[PDB]
Amino acid sequence: MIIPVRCFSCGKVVGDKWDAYLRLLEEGKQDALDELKLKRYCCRRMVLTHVDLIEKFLRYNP
Amino acid sequence: MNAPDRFELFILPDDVPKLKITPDSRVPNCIIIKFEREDHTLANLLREELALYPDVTFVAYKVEHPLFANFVMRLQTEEGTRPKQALERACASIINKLKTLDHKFNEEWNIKNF
Amino acid sequence: SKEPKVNIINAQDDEVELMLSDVNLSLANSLRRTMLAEVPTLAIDLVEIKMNTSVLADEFISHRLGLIPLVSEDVEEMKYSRDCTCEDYCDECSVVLELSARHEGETTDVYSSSLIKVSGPGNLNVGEPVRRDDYDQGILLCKLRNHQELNIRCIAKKGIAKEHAKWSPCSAIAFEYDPHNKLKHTDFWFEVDAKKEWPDSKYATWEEPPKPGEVFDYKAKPNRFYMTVETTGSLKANQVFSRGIKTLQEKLANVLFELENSRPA
Amino acid sequence: YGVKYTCGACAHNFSLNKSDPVRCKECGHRVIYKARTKRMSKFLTT
Ligand SMILES: [Zn+2]
Ligand SMILES: [Zn+2]
Ligand SMILES: [Zn+2]
Repeated sequence: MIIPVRCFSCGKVVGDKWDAYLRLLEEGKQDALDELKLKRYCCRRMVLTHVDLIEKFLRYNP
Repeated sequence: MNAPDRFELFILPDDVPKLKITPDSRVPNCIIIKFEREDHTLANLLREELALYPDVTFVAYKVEHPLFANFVMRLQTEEGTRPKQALERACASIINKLKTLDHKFNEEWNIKNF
Repeated sequence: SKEPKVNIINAQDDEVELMLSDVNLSLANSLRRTMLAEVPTLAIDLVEIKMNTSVLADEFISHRLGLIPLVSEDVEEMKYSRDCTCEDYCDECSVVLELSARHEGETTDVYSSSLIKVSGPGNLNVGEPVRRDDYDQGILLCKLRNHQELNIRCIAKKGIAKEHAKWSPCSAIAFEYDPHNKLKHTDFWFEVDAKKEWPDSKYATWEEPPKPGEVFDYKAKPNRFYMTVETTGSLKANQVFSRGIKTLQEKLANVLFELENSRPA
Repeated sequence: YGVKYTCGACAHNFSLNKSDPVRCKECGHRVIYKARTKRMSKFLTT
C-alpha cells in the first residue's frame, strides 16, 4: 500500500529511501537501514515494517 | 465532526486582544493577564524571566484547559512598582538574551566546513 | 560576544549539533518547541485532481503531496493566503504545480521530481520538490500500471506546524542536560546499581564527573544544553535554528507591542 | 471528448440510454461503470 512519506513519529522524510532499501537487499546482499541513514527506531520501524501492497494491487487489470 | 479548525491555535478570533489584564482583589498590587492564542512555548518563558526581577513578588502561569490555546499569567510586585512594567522589562530581557543568541550562533556557524 | 553562548560540535547539512550555554532551561526548551512547531514553511495545500486511474484513492495521494517537502528559502517574502487581498490565491501568495503520469512503460513511478511549477516564482527560492535522493527523484509518490493515467494540480501555501505537521521543518530534535545527575532532576530506577545498569551518555565528556567527597550542591541551576537540530529540507539546518530563535522573538515582541496599543486609551 | 459508461474488463467508452440493451460492443459481460465527472474535485492536503 505504497511507502509512507516522512516517518509518523519524528517526521524525517522516507519516501525516496524505499527503492534504495529494497535494493541494498536483493543485490548488495545486506544494516541496510543504518546506511540509508535511518537512526532511531521511530523512523526505523517505518521502513523495516512496510508491506508494499500496491504491488499486488497493481497486478489487477483496468 | 466536532473538532475546531486547526487555525484556532494561533489566530485571534473576531475582536479579541492577545492581552486582557485584570486586577486581582485577593491580594494587593496583583494582576491576572489572559494571553490569547498562546501556550507554554511563550507562557513559561515569560513566567521564568520574572522570578529574575527580584522586584517581582510573585509569578505563576497556567493553561486553564488544553482544548483552548490560551493561558493566564498572575503577577504581583513590590510597593509602588507596576507589574505591567516588570512584564515589559522581563519581556525585553528575553528578546536581548535571544538577540545575543541569534548573533552568537551566526558568526559561530560561518566558521564551519562540511 | 554577550549573553547566552553557542559552541557548535560536528555540523553538517542535515544536522547541527551544538552546545547552548548560559541560558535558563525554561528558555532553551521554549526555543526547542518553536522550531518543532512555528516556523513558516511551504507545502501543497489544495489539490485539484482531473483524472486518476491509480490504485490509490484521490485524498490518499492528496495526503501524500501535502507531505512532499517543498522549497522554503525565501518563504518569508511570501504572504499567507489569509492576508493576501486576492479572492482564493495568486502568484503573490501561492505556488501552483502540475503532475501528469501516463502508464506507458509496460510499473511506471511517480516521484516528487515530476512536479512542474506553473505559476510565476517571481524569482525567489521556493516551491521546489526538495530532492536529496541519490539518483534524482526523491519521494516516490506512487506507482501505476499499463494505461492508468493521473492528472493533478497543486497549490502550496505558507502555514506552520501548529496548523499541520506537513509544515514544521524540524522533524526530531535532541535535547539533554547535566548527563551526570547532579541537579537530581531524576531518581534512577534500578535493581541493585543505578550507575552500572543505566547507560552513560556520550554527553558526559564535556562536563566534569561527580566526585564522591563533595556533598550535594543545591544552589546550582540547569545551565548548558547539548542538542542536535535535524532538518527535512525546505529550510537549511542552520536557518531552522536561526528563524526559530527569531520567530520566538517576534512573538515576545507583540506581547510588548499589543501591550502598547492598550496604553493610549 | 465525452464518455458515458465503461466495461468491467475491456475498458472501452460506451454510451447508451433506455432500452438500448445493457451489454457492451463485444464482451457479453453486462457490467459497466459510469466514468468520472467533468466538474473537477478539490482536495485538502491534511
Ligand atoms: Zn522517525
Ligand atoms: Zn494571493
Ligand atoms: Zn465489453
